Amino acid sequence: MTEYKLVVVGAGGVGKSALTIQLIQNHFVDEYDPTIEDSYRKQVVIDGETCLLDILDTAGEEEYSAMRDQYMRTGEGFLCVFAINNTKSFEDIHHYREQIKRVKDSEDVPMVLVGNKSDLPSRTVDTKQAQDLARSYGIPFIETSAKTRQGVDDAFYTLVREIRKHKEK
Ligand SMILES: Nc1nc2c(ncn2[C@@H]2O[C@H](COP(=O)(O)OP(=O)(O)CP(=O)(O)O)[C@@H](O)[C@H]2O)c(=O)[nH]1
Ligand SMILES: [Mg+2]
Repeated sequence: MTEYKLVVVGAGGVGKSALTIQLIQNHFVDEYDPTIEDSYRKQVVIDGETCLLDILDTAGEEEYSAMRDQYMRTGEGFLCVFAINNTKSFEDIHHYREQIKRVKDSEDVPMVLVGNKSDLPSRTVDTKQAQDLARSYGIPFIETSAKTRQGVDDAFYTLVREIRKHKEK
């Protein structure tokens, strides 16, 4: 009944779609399918409010288009996703944050840093590295596994709460 527009961004391969599908389907999509839907709706009660989440699951490597920016500009909050076994994707968070600041023309956009694939061994990005980056940005850091669902609902609900901290809903 209250709509929240959420946008999921991050490098190609970090699990943006798998995260969204876990929230939507309670299932782990184990293969890469480039034709998967990118626009989802999820109705859930968060702190006693009935929330209709309108989720845009973006393409990580899509190049500039006015249309791409226009779709992102509708977002009220952003999940910025890297994978904990993908150092480049972690470093690339700088690019996605700058992109969001530009598209929204704002330094205070609701945002959660998400470190996905926590089910995997020998991670290459330590939790303390991610905590430090999120601290530098003034945003929460949440670790997730789209495979097990660990942290997935936390990431989306925390983003909803970050939006409420920024604007009346
Ligand atoms: N072990 C594990 N694998 C995952 C996890 N999340 C996604 N993957 C796997 O990573 C690969 C890429 O997942 P996908 O969700 O398509 O990534 P994406 O970020 O949406 C790719 P694009 O930006 O091109 O749309 C898939 O093989 C998928 O199953 C995870 O939490 N754990
Ligand atoms: Mg995807």
